[PDB]
Amino acid sequence: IVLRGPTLAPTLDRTATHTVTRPRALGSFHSTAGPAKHAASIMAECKDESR
Amino acid sequence: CTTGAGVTSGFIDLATYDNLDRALYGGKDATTYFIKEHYPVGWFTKLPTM
Repeated sequence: IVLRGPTLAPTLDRTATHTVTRPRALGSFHSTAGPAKHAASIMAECKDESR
Repeated sequence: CTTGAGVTSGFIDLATYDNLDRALYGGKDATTYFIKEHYPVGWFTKLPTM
């Protein structure tokens, strides 16, 4: 009778189970900030020519 | 690739955060959208009458 290496099929594991899909990592590179500021304009209360 | 804008390209907008955005948005007590608070109302019914 014919003799040969028996064929064994691996089993177990898990394929396409409980898809998560969360690989994103937040963060990027762009400009830092802007150094801008302003004062409260200029007030003027003067009349009568007090020298 | 031009087809990668499915979920990306919004991270740059989120990261574009400054002092004006601090003053306007954010905060421990700041409310958020996508959330609605439900409160009970009275129980009643209506119908037309002669």
